[PDB]
Amino acid sequence: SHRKFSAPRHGSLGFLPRKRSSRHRGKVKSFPKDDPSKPVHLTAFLGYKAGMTHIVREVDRPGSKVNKKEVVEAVTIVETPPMVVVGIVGYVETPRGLRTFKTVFAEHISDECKRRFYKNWHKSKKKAFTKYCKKWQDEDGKKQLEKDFSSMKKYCQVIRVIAHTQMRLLPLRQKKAHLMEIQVNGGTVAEKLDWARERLEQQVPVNQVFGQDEMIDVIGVTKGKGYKGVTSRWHTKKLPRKTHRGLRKVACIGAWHPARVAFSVARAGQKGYHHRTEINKKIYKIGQGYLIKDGKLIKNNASTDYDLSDKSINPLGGFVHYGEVTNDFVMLKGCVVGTKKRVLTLRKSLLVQTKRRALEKIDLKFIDTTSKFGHGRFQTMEEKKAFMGPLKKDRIA
Amino acid sequence: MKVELCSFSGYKIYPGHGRRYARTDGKVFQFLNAKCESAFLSKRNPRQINWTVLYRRKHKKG
Amino acid sequence: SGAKFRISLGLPVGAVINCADNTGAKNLYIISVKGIKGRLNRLPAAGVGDMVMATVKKGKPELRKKVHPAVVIRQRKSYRRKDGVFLYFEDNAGVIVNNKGEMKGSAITGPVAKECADLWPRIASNAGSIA
RNA sequence: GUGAACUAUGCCUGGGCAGGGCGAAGCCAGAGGAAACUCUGGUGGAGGUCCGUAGCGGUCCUGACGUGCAAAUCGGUCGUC
RNA sequence: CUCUGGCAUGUUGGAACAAUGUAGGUAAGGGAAGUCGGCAAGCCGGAUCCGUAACUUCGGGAUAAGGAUUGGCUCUAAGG
RNA sequence: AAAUGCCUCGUCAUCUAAUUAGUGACGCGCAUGAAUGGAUGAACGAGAUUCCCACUGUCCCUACCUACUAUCCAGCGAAAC
RNA sequence: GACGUCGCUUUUUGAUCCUUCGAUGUCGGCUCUUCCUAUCAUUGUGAAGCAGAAUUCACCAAGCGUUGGAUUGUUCACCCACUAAUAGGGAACGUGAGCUGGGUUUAGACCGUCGUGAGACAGGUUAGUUUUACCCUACUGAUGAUGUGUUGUUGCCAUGGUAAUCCUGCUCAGUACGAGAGGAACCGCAGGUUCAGACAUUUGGUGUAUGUGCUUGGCUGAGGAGCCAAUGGGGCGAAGCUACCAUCUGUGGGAUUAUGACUGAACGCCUCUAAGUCAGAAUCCCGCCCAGGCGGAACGAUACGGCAGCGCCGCGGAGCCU
Ligand SMILES: COC(=O)c1c(OC)cc2cc3c(c(O)c2c1C)C(=O)[C@]1(OC)C(=O)C=C(OC)[C@@H](O)[C@]1(O)C3=O
Ligand SMILES: [Mg+2]
Ligand SMILES: [Mg+2]
Ligand SMILES: [Mg+2]
Ligand SMILES: [Mg+2]
Ligand SMILES: [Mg+2]
Ligand SMILES: [Mg+2]
Ligand SMILES: [Mg+2]
Ligand SMILES: [Mg+2]
Ligand SMILES: [Mg+2]
Ligand SMILES: [Mg+2]
Ligand SMILES: [Mg+2]
Ligand SMILES: [Mg+2]
Ligand SMILES: [Mg+2]
Ligand SMILES: [Mg+2]
Ligand SMILES: [Mg+2]
Ligand SMILES: [Mg+2]
Ligand SMILES: [Mg+2]
Ligand SMILES: [Mg+2]
Ligand SMILES: [Mg+2]
Ligand SMILES: [Mg+2]
Ligand SMILES: [Mg+2]
Ligand SMILES: [Mg+2]
Ligand SMILES: [Mg+2]
Ligand SMILES: [Mg+2]
Ligand SMILES: [Mg+2]
Ligand SMILES: [Mg+2]
Ligand SMILES: [Mg+2]
Ligand SMILES: [Mg+2]
Ligand SMILES: [Mg+2]
Ligand SMILES: [Mg+2]
Ligand SMILES: [Mg+2]
Ligand SMILES: [Mg+2]
Ligand SMILES: [Mg+2]
Ligand SMILES: [Mg+2]
Ligand SMILES: [Mg+2]
Ligand SMILES: [Mg+2]
Ligand SMILES: [Mg+2]
Ligand SMILES: [Mg+2]
Ligand SMILES: [Mg+2]
Ligand SMILES: [Mg+2]
Ligand SMILES: [Mg+2]
Ligand SMILES: [Mg+2]
Ligand SMILES: [Mg+2]
Ligand SMILES: [Mg+2]
Ligand SMILES: [Mg+2]
Ligand SMILES: [Mg+2]
Ligand SMILES: [Mg+2]
Ligand SMILES: [Mg+2]
Ligand SMILES: [Mg+2]
Ligand SMILES: [Mg+2]
Ligand SMILES: [Mg+2]
Ligand SMILES: [Mg+2]
Ligand SMILES: [Mg+2]
Ligand SMILES: [Mg+2]
Ligand SMILES: [Mg+2]
Repeated sequence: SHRKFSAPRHGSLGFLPRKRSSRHRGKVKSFPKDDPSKPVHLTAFLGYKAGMTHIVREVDRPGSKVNKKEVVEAVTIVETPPMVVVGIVGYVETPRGLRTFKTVFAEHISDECKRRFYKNWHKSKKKAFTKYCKKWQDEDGKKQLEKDFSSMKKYCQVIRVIAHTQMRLLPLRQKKAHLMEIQVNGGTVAEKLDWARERLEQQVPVNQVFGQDEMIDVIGVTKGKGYKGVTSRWHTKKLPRKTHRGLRKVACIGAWHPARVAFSVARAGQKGYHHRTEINKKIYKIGQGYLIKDGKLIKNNASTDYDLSDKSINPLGGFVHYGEVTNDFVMLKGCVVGTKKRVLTLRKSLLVQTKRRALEKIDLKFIDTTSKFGHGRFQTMEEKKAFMGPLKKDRIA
Repeated sequence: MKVELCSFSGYKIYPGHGRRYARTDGKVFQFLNAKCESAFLSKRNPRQINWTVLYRRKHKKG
Repeated sequence: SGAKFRISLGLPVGAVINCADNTGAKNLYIISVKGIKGRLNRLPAAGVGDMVMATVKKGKPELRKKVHPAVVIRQRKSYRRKDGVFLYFEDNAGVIVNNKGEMKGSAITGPVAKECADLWPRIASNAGSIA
């Protein structure tokens, strides 16, 4: 009978087998819909979570209370060095779904890509794709390869580009690269195939994939928490202080007579390390990295045309548990799944942005680069040492 | 992007940090962190706390 | 125009705040918050700018044993104010109003939060300072 | 027929019970009254007196444990001392 | 807490530090709204100086209630 | 309308925003009542009940930390059913 | 909808005694899930003694929500208050190896009535031990198994789950409507509630980094440096974890239901219906999102410095088992 007081469902049943993710990267699982009227472009990218900071911008929202006033918003920094396209896969759609027809790889694949192909690079002979690049440099193999290209052109409906990240530009311990299939959209199959084989063996920047102040989706693996109980895992109400065999339980699991524990009651188990797909993450800024023209320059990072300083995106003491960003970055609005150093699939949206919350051009006033390793109170080393004057070690120096 | 000065320590409070304390007398105060906040509410003298700008300007450390 | 953003509440039902106008009340004992649909076991709570139903526990006898609408003007609990700054007050205070927002009193002792001063123009008129 | 080696109660002969609080009678002095006496300050150390050890007991957590350390125990909190 | 005396952690060790426990803490803002019920926990606490109500069998209540002070160091008086 | 009143959540007052609770009254009291003791008490109570102040994770609404477990291993190794 | 009359339901209480007395833990609350619809609100509609606003009666409809308290052990009840609304039920009158133990319902005791009494009371009162999971299944997570020669990378999607919800303010507009009093709606804009999934830049919490100051008692002859007091206490505190106590995000189609229609017979007229068309929703199905089959795919590499294996080209041969 009749639970006597209405309360909604604890947790969502659209998210469960609430188990560890089978992948570490983050599968797209749905690319944007193709229309051949658009130009040829990519639809996703692969970045790494560096850290968080906050910004100051001036809002242009007519009718809102914060119209033409300055707000502070948290941002997430994703380091995105350019991805190397090294392969291309084609798909044909069948009444059983959509199967891969033919892959073609490139000559001279890099060692971090082959590191992805091996489970123990130390004890291996590193023999992967050697007989393949043999048939690339050959001439009997060469006519075979263009025959495969022509067959792919006349039969495939969906082409995708296999691209890897280049981990030698990152502050991480991992030297093994991340590969990814990124769907190519906007054209005929012949057009996108010659476009992709033009881009073969080559670098693609996030400047070319994404743009300023558009809304994208972030796909990743939620931060891992381990084996948790029902109070942490499902946020059920804690039982009163005088409960004999434990407080952090669910007091009743189903009635007598469905005679089984249902799949919809709260149980203890794995929390976190979950594959999630969050949408409507607004890009605030695309960085530019550490270029060398002369005695080099890093203002092309967080110099915001209203401070004109010479600071990078990096805080004092660097990004905690990550390192420092020396590559192209992407600043997103808000929080994003995963730990620091976690690889994030970033992809184009598959809705249409007609919203005044969306379609909005932003303009940053300030980017906070105080130290996140404490309650840091200085933006730059020059500002800190000019505020403090000479120290004892500086004096003896 | 207005930068305020901490009421207890006299440091620069950048626009995302610290807290602001309005008293019943209409006077408001800005604190860089909870160290300065707790010293203020415990009514310590910033000219007696060694690491403050008021202390260093009184003792001519500049 | 413009609607109030969400602030941190921290002022539940059983709270006794102090009456901040010259009506002759000293205390306000919250019994309700105007606009709460609520949830199982969750206590209804208020923040600055909220109309509450309140009784006055000590004060004038012609005020004491009744229910009045009141508006919370100062909270001891810190709330973010969307220009980044977190703000909190020394006390918890509210004023007795009527159903359409007119103050029963005539003068407010102490600062009044901006999040209620923009919402209630008759309260902000009687205020001394808008903190 | 056998048991008071546990426990119940009487008797006989032994042993034991920090430190503090309140301050009964008795007593000394000073002051006020015609007396009767009264007031003040000390002293003194009574009580099935109070706080609280050892001891004796066993309130509550309806705590632990509950195929136990234990066929009734343990911890904190308690009653009396 | 330490000395004399005694011991080897109470019938085993090692490695990790999940849930649930058992025992112990802390917690913004509210302050019993929790619950049958303030259960449990918390508050208070020693001493010194003030100041103590109703009621009463005049003994008490009574540490009623309430308030202030308290460290270190250098002295000065008084008490044989 | 009591540790005694069915009707009964009796009626009035007070206490609260709201009280089958509490207290003060009322009394044709199912079925109160005078050593089957009646009515009162100061002091006392690990006795039952109500309210207020203070206080708090009892709650809003949970979180974090520590010890011993649980866990995994080496040795040892039961029982209920 | 009177007098009458036909039903349904098993959320009432009876009637019965079929099952259980070598035992099915007996009230209520708490917690948590799911179902129903006889729909309170919300979506889409039809009707009115529907001018507007409010309301009432029906239909498709159970997707989603249905609260915080005072008193009582209470289920019920009654009141305060908020709300879009505070709908009604079921699951062994769901749920005690989940709790609790206030009630009832052992032994102690008091009162009233009854009894000569021992004692009784479906009358009141007070105090009264709530045990076991390590088995199987279920469920929650965690390894693995089964073929593709081995092994890796990149992928597909069968099937299973599924999610968003409601409300204010501005404008419309003091306009339509209405004599007046009053008084809407669509588009749009700005936010909020409930829920979901995250996250830690900031604010807060934690804090044995046993980090760094202070400090009590003791101890190392003192200084200095330290230690002990089951974390000696206290102040501040990095990292990490963590809070509607901070911050971020939450979405598109198709067939259609009620209904309103088009053409149009039956019935030389009419008719949404018979044949044939249309619009149509918090429903349903799918997408998005989560998992990824004793289900598939594309591609890589495929075993010696020695006798040492493997693959392919042979009908190339001789035969064996099954
Ligand atoms: C009616 O509520 C019960 O169901 C109930 C109960 O609820 C907790 C507790 C008990 C407890 C007990 C008994 C019960 O019957 C009993 C009952 C019925 C006994 O009979 C007992 O033996 C076990 C005995 O024979 C001697 C005594 O009194 C003569 C009891 O104290 C006794 O020792 C005991 O512990
Ligand atoms: Mg219901
Ligand atoms: Mg218990
Ligand atoms: Mg930090
Ligand atoms: Mg509740
Ligand atoms: Mg004897
Ligand atoms: Mg005694
Ligand atoms: Mg004792
Ligand atoms: Mg004991
Ligand atoms: Mg027990
Ligand atoms: Mg005693
Ligand atoms: Mg030990
Ligand atoms: Mg040992
Ligand atoms: Mg031994
Ligand atoms: Mg607190
Ligand atoms: Mg506090
Ligand atoms: Mg209470
Ligand atoms: Mg209560
Ligand atoms: Mg309640
Ligand atoms: Mg207690
Ligand atoms: Mg008293
Ligand atoms: Mg002194
Ligand atoms: Mg009574
Ligand atoms: Mg009460
Ligand atoms: Mg009475
Ligand atoms: Mg007693
Ligand atoms: Mg039967
Ligand atoms: Mg028969
Ligand atoms: Mg039976
Ligand atoms: Mg049986
Ligand atoms: Mg049984
Ligand atoms: Mg059973
Ligand atoms: Mg229906
Ligand atoms: Mg649903
Ligand atoms: Mg039942
Ligand atoms: Mg059960
Ligand atoms: Mg049980
Ligand atoms: Mg009981
Ligand atoms: Mg018995
Ligand atoms: Mg007995
Ligand atoms: Mg009895
Ligand atoms: Mg008789
Ligand atoms: Mg009872
Ligand atoms: Mg007892
Ligand atoms: Mg085990
Ligand atoms: Mg499906
Ligand atoms: Mg410390
Ligand atoms: Mg010392
Ligand atoms: Mg020494
Ligand atoms: Mg020293
Ligand atoms: Mg020692
Ligand atoms: Mg702290
Ligand atoms: Mg939150
Ligand atoms: Mg039709
Ligand atoms: Mg249609
Ligand atoms: Mg449609």
